[PDB]
Amino acid sequence: LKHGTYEKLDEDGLIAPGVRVSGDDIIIGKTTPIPPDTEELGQRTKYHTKRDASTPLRSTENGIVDQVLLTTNQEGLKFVKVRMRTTKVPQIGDKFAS
Amino acid sequence: VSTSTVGARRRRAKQQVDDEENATLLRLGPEFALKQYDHDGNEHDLIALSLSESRLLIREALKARSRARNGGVIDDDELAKVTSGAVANGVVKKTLDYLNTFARFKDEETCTAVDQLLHNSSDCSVLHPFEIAQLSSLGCEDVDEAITLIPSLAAKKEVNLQRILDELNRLEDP
Amino acid sequence: ALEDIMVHYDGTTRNSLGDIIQFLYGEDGLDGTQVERQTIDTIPGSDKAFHKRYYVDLMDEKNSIKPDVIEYAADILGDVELQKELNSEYEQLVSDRKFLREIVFVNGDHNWPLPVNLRRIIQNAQQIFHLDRAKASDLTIPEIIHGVRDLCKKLFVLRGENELIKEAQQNATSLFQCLVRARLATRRILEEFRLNRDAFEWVLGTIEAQFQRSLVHPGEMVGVIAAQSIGEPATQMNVTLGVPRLKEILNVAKNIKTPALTVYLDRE
Amino acid sequence: MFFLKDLSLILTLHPSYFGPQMNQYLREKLLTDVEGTCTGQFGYIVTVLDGMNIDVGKGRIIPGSGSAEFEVKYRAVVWKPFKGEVVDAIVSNVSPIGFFADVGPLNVFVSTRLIPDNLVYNPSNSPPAYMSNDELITKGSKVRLKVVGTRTDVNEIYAIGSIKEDFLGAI
Amino acid sequence: ELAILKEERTTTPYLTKYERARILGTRALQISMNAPVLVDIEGETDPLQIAMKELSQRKIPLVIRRYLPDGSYEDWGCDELIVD
Amino acid sequence: SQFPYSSAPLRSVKEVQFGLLSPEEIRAISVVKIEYPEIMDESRQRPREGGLNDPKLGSIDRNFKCQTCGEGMAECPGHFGHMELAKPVFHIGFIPKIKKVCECICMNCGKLLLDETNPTMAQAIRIRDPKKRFNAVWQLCKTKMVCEADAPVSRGGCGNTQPVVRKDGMKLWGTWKKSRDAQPERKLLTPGEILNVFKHISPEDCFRLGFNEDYARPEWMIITVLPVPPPQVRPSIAMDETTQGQDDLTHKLSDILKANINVQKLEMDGSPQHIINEVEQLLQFHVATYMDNDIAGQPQALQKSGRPVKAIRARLKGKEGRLRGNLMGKRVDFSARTVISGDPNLELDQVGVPISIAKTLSYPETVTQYNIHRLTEYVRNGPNEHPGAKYVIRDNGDRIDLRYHKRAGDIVLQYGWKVERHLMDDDPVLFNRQPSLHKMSMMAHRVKVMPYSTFRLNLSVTSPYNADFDGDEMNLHVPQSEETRAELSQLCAVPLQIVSPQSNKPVMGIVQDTLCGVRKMTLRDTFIEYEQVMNMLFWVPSWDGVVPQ
Amino acid sequence: FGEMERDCMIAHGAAGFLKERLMEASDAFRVHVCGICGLMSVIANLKKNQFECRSCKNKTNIYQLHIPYAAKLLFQELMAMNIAPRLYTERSG
Amino acid sequence: LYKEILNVIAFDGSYVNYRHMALLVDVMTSRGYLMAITRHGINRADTGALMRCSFEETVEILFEAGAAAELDDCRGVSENVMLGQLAPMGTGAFDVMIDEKLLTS
RNA sequence: UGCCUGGUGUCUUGGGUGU
Ligand SMILES: [Mg+2]
Ligand SMILES: [Zn+2]
Ligand SMILES: [Zn+2]
Ligand SMILES: [Zn+2]
Repeated sequence: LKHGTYEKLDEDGLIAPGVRVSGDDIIIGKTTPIPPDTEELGQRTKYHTKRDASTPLRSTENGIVDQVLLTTNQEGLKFVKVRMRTTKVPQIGDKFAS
Repeated sequence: VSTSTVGARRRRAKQQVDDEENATLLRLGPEFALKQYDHDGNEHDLIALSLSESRLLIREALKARSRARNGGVIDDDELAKVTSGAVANGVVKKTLDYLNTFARFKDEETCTAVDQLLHNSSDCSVLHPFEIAQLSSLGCEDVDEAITLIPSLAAKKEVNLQRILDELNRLEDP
Repeated sequence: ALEDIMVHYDGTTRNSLGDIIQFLYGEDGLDGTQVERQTIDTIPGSDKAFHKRYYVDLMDEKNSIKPDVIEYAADILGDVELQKELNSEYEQLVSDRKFLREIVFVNGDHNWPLPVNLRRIIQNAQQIFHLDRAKASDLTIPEIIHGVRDLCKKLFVLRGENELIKEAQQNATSLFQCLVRARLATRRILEEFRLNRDAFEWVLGTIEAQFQRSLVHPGEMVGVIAAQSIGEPATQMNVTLGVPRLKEILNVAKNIKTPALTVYLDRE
Repeated sequence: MFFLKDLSLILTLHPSYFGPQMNQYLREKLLTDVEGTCTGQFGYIVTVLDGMNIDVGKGRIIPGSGSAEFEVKYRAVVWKPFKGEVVDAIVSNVSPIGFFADVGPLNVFVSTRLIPDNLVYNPSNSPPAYMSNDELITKGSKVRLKVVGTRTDVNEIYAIGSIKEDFLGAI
Repeated sequence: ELAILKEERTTTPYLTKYERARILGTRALQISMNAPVLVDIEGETDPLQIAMKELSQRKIPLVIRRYLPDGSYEDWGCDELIVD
Repeated sequence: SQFPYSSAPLRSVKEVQFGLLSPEEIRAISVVKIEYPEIMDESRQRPREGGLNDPKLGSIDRNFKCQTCGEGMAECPGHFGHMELAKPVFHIGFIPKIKKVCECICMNCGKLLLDETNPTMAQAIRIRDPKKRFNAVWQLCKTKMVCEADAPVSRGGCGNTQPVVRKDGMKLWGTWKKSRDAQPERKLLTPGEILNVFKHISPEDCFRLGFNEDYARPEWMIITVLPVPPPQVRPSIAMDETTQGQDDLTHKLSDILKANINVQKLEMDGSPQHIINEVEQLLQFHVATYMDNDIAGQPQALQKSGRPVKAIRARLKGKEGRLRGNLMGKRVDFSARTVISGDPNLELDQVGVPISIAKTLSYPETVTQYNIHRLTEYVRNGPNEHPGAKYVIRDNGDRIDLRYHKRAGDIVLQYGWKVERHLMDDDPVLFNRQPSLHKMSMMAHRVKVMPYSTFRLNLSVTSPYNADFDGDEMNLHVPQSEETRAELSQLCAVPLQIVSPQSNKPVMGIVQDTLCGVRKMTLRDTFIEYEQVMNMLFWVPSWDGVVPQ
Repeated sequence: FGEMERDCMIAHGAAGFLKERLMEASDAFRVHVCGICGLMSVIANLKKNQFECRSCKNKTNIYQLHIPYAAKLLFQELMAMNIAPRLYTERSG
Repeated sequence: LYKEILNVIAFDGSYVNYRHMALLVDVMTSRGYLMAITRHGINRADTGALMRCSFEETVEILFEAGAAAELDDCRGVSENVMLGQLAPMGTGAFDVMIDEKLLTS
């Protein structure tokens, strides 16, 4: 798993709009199946069958989740888009021009 | 760990048969070749040591170190205990036991006379130092026995082997 | 091309193979940061001006050192050994003038970068020792002559007693010795600068120390410094000139764009 | 066989020991690290001659680590067995697979296949031994054996002896 | 053989800036590795400052070995090299 | 100290000896023989032994140790394997030299066409440089077009006429003037024929030709056994979460091995010469393009995607090649980059560093009895509070991360440990702007930690850097040792760089509005009142506390 | 840390900083070389404390080096092309 | 050559110290002939193969060095840079030893 | 007593930024 936090995800693996996010947080939760190992020996169903393929927020960016879009691609599979919003106030080093 | 004064020895293509260790063939390898070099790079001969010479040298060095460590103020057990290192102590104990239980010559003058006989002799001027050490060490009694034990002396028939053996037996303390 | 070139501990400039590029860095062994534009005073001016500035006559009274600047002006006139010393100094100055004017700088340019600024040293001495006032100096002429002569032999660029080493050492400081002798002449010291004794030893010691400090340091990677110093201007810049001409020079092109000759005609 | 050899050692010293007693400390460090060691190339180093007057030279400071590196040259007594050499020994153990002897610091194992057949191993004897009609070799018995093979280890040497030829066996 | 005798040393008698920098760095590293300090420290704590104080008093126990192009070398003690 | 202990002595390279690899040496240094073209055993993990991904070649997986050395991924250097070629092939990089050597010697007796009897030949042999020696010997022996079975007495020659060799791609044509005009035959010079001719060259002739008997023997220019590089040289890449991609070198080696198998199969079964020529020429092409895919005069080897194959030669050349892009200049750690700004209130040799950059970068400070108290305070403060620390490094080399430590207050520092403390004030750092035209473009400043996110410079140093504050960015590099810190503070420091060796004049001066204001302020009719004079005098850091009359 | 920065560091004369930048602050690596063949073919097993060069059949004359990983990669790629760069720790003249 | 270089540089009023151009023109004419600053001039020297291959024609230089069994003495600065060693330049142009005599105080 | 995670493609191409 990614070192970020998964606690902001909903039941369907998608974050909800209006939630403040920080760098490395997980905004899309996705897993890919993996052939199980011999852990079925004595593991009480607690054996790894899936591998994480989640999408984390960029490390240097943070903001508010603005709008989450869920639809189907041309192939009929699920397809999501997450838009993040933040405000940038001028500060020392910002470039201006006439 | 320790490095010999002989270096280089880089890659080549020829392979030689005089590379394998063999006492009978007197092939002692590069690090034990007949010609050596000292710290000044000058010519030097391979220095073999018979059990008498080795015992004399080790006793002298050990007693010198023991005297030095006590500020310059005989027992083999105490002498071995002088050295540092439990494994080193055991190794020197074993070497001292071997030398004592097989010392053909425990006297400095007897060893000096034996070395003079084995070096200054006209026949021995060609004898290899390893052959000399083997002769003074094994304490052989017969020409046939010495030749069987030392195959190198078989090809050196210009040696007064029997009378030299009798001289060594005489010098050997009964 | 120039990366592996470095000043070694014997003064030579060699590449990685050990091949000699120069027998002395910059042909004088100095560092590029420790030089300044100075004027050599024996080059310019007419012969009359040179004679007036540098010649000292101890027989003629009106052509001698002024009496109010020296305490010992009474027992100077009529001395012959001191006149011999002064004549030797003036002959050395004339030889320096001839050497600079006929061999080194034929066109008479006298403003060149040289180590240790002499004018700054002299005015520092004047400020330090309060060399104002009409007070007479106590600095005898033989002290001046011998001090300057000895100083011109302690500017070590190369150490060693080898004869070839001594010849190279003498060659390496010719221009600088000419400068020093031009500035520290007897008449100029006694009249123009009015140094006393203590100021004089201070000036000599300072000159020697600063010269020792202005040498190049073994381990300089002078090849890279030279390459950067040549390439830096090129970024900020009928015959061909500019980058195309530099490219022609560096490539050693056989057929340059505008070949030319500069034919000089005979005097008549 | 014992020899005199001129050997050299590389000694690294930590800066915390940069004191007036540096040279003597290097000497004892060399003695502790060389006396009794076993190198396959040379054999066994038993003693170092002139151990209190060894030249150490000038140590070189390793760039980036501060520690000084010293090159120490010394003369030492070295013992090394050779293939096809006959030497004296003392039996240290008796076993059905063969008997183990000691030649100085080296321990030599001789298998039954290299022992004359008449020297049948007797386990009932006290102590158990490889004995014949006129020969009896047990623990502590002098034996003359010929070294056939030597095995090189990290810091150990394993030799194999034989008594199957003439002038060998019990002495 | 390769070493040059003290009487015939012909290199400069001054500490070049590269030698000064390398000596200060090495001494600072050694002090930071708990080497004995040969000068009294009033209130200084920086290894580089202690090294500079040692150098100013000619107390650094290091030797410069200057390599000539042919392979021969001269050994100069830091206590006998003049420092500006 | 970052490497696990190894008892072998540590030394530095003093000489690099080049040469060719003999087939004997290739077989000796190899650890496995590569023969099966299939990369994967059964697509069930555990790659096939004897294949291109044999576990003995080395390990590139974290949980898998090398089967040859037993070391982990971080320590295994990779081990070579060898592939036996059915028929010898030309080395693509030596074909012109092979042609020259064929021109220099006789193709039958294997001896030079000229001898020391010729004064010019002896003069040429007298030279020392192998390349110039070979050039001179070739210039002489090129004209000699016939072997002499007799002295020009027998010179060892066979008397046969020497053919004229012409190059055509990877094939060499030898034309014999068989016996005015008659019918001459030009026949192919196969690599095997040239190889068995070269093996008969005497060592003295080999030395005369510029080759070295010990290191560069002429017949080693023909490839008979191929070394297979370890997977470290040709790592695989995971294109997506499921499918990984084989490297270009792996595919090329698979093609070469398939061609070798094809040649071996064809040879033993049935031998139409046309088929043999076609298949052996295919093998030669594959081997040649595996090492050089820019051979002028023939089409390049292409991937299934249509892109040309990245041969080994292409790996080493260009700006992005090995030498220029990874050895002469490489990406480095402990560095920062951000926009620069101006600060009139900074000393000349000071740079203003943001707090976040100061927290990210670090300097390992050795714990001694002069700073153990301060370093313990830094360790307590943690990696989020300034001043703080990021790691504690023990003597054995283990790193203690202070982010993930629950008992940071329960850490006692021993002498000799290292604390990777935060960047602090007056730390020397190297500061740089591109392009670095001259040596004043890299100078060492003293750190001053400041708020906001821009580097800050005194405006006098904007001239040597050729920098202004309209968006420029500059690079900062942190020294990581006492020796390096001393070098930066004693050699590259800004005050030492004021005067340049290029024109023996200063590179920094008063600039911009300070210059304008010092002109306006020093006019003859500028007078200042007492109350303003007091403020102006207090602003001078070096003022001695005495007001001028 | 490109080539021009390397040239600037050479001009300053700071060899230690350059070595640290290109080794410690970057791809530093440790290899073992045979003291005879000079190749990086030593099969070193640090935990068992045994080193061995099969081609030369030696166990003693073996040294370790600290070289950039890119240099190791370059030498291995050269060996892949039948070129043998041999690294020796002593000069011969 | 010096006159031409100075003419090019000083046309726009710029000034470069004499010793730099002197070093350049002494390098260009040190072999008895004009050595152009190109691969055909620099790479035709006797310098180490590793130093020469770092400039231009890397692979060809490496093959020529291998076939001719060239020996590189690792005396240059490029060789020591690409091997991660202390170059024999600047602060690396000497060695520091430990003064066992002075430590006796 | 229920007890905490560091691991990130590659190759092309395009558009930009500071000189
Ligand atoms: Mg700008
Ligand atoms: Zn491995
Ligand atoms: Zn012929
Ligand atoms: Zn080897």
